[PDB]
Amino acid sequence: PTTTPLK
Ligand SMILES: *[C@H]1O[C@H](CO)[C@H](O)[C@H](O)[C@H]1NC(C)=O
Ligand SMILES: *[C@H]1O[C@H](CO)[C@H](O)[C@H](O)[C@H]1NC(C)=O
Ligand SMILES: *[C@H]1O[C@H](CO)[C@H](O)[C@H](O)[C@H]1NC(C)=O
Repeated sequence: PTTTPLK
C-alpha cells in the first residue's frame, strides 16, 4: 500500500 500525491 502507498499514498498518492495529496492534492
Ligand atoms: C503506491 O506505490 C506502490 C509502490 O509499489 C504501489 O505502486 C501502489 O500501487 C501505489 N498506490 C497507488 C494508489 O498508486
Ligand atoms: C503519500 O502521502 C504520504 C502522507 O503525506 C507520504 O507523504 C508518502 O510519502 C506519499 N507517497 C508518495 C509516493 O509520495
Ligand atoms: C491519492 O490519490 C488517489 C487517487 O488517485 C486516492 O484518492 C488516494 O486516497 C489519495 N491518497 C491520499 C493520501 O489522499
